[PDB]
Amino acid sequence: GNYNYLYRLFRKSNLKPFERDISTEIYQAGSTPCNGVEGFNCYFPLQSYG
Amino acid sequence: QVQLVQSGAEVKRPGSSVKVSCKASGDTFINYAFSWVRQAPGQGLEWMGRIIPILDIAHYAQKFQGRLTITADKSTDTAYMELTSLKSDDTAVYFCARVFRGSQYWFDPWGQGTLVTVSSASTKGPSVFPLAPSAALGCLVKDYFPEPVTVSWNSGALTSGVHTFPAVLQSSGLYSLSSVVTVTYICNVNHKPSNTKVDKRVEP
Amino acid sequence: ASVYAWNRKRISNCVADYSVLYNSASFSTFKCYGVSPTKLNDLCFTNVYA
Amino acid sequence: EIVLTQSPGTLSLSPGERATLSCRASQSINNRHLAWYQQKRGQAPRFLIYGAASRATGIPDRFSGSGSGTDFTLTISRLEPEDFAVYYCQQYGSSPPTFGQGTKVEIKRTVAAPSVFIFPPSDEQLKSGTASVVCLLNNFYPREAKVQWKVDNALQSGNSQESVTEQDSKDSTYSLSSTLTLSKADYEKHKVYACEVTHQGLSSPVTKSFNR
Repeated sequence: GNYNYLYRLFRKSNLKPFERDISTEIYQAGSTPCNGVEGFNCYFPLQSYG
Repeated sequence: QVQLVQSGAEVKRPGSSVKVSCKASGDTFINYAFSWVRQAPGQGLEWMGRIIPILDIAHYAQKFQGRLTITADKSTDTAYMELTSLKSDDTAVYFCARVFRGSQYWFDPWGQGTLVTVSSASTKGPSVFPLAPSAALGCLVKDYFPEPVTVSWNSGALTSGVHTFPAVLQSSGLYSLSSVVTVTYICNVNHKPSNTKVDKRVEP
Repeated sequence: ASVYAWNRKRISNCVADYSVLYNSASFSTFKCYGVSPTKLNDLCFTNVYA
Repeated sequence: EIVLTQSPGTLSLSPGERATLSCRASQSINNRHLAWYQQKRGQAPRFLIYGAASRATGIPDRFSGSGSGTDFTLTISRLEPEDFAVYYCQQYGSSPPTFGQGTKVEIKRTVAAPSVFIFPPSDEQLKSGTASVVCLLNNFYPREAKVQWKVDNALQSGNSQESVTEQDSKDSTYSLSSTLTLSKADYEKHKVYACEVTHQGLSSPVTKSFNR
């Protein structure tokens, strides 16, 4: 498995044409503020293809 | 479930490049970050650095910005650690933790730890001394650097009620421990790396 | 029930809310396969099972 | 956010009472980001509470904590003998994660009395140069002890107080000791080597004073 390719799985809003977003902030899911921590209702935006 | 198996203790010399491994079994290796925390004897814990396997980026501390080199093999699911220019105060228990992939995280899983002894002069064995009292008696062995030495009284005969004193660093630079048991008085010293199975007798 | 005699109960003709389950901070795992963990209050189904 | 100081440090509590471990915040922890652990003797720490309010799956219900902005506690009810270990604090509200010193919870046993036993140097030590004088203090509950050494006409310390540590035994009794390191001829060319200790709740008697 080659895990050197990633794709942004979670996003707050849709991406604009010809726009680049390289941030790795914690996706705010649900209603509990993540405040930077991961776990329940807080997923990582990037995911490996495998 | 996250069995973070590590390697064994390595007897190094002042100034080297250690390489400690951490087998990360259980769940996937890319969905969780990893961080190494040192534990000095009687000095709590200290966060050295952290590695992100999915991003292949590290975040070192102020006191390790340039000396520590923490990597992680994404194929064998093993995290590595490397530190250049090891000084004398580096004899700590290095643990392996599996932190989350966030800016703020906690150390939920841990490891067995490796007692990497850096300050070392030689591999001299101990020397038994039959200190007799004025049947309270013991066998004091000193001047031994590796310190796996267990003092088995008569291969387990007089071990009923014996007190294994933890070894303390002597002023010379080598460890030293004692074992006094009161009531056959052949204290069998066992040094594994040096193969020093010496036996001495003490009389009251 | 047990694992070999899992008793299902269908519930239809109702206004079901899933926010009390996702935003509860009491469940261990909430892996939603197929559908997204959020936006589930905007998918009107015929009949659901449990 | 950078400094964590355990207020109790040590706590000799009865096996079944309630405990309270404090960890004062230094730089106004923002979102109650603190974690508690349990580092047993020669083992790995165990995660107990995250966020200072919520417990982890598998941790008994006796473990609980409280604290909002500058001081967090750890309320453990009916401490079992297995819960006698070192507990640390870890804050994750700032960028650099920091720890504390740890609080060791020991068994609350009755006061005991040590036994001063002095061991004259061996025959080989008196002919080599490593003459040792071991003074063992066994079966004492109060670990606080300052063993004196009358190696000379006065209370000279020298290298006798090498401080071999001890550990909590099964019967809640400690065992300290102290050995000497001097020349093979310096032992005889001295006064009586006595060993006394100002024990908590006792006196400092000279016992087993061996004359050269």
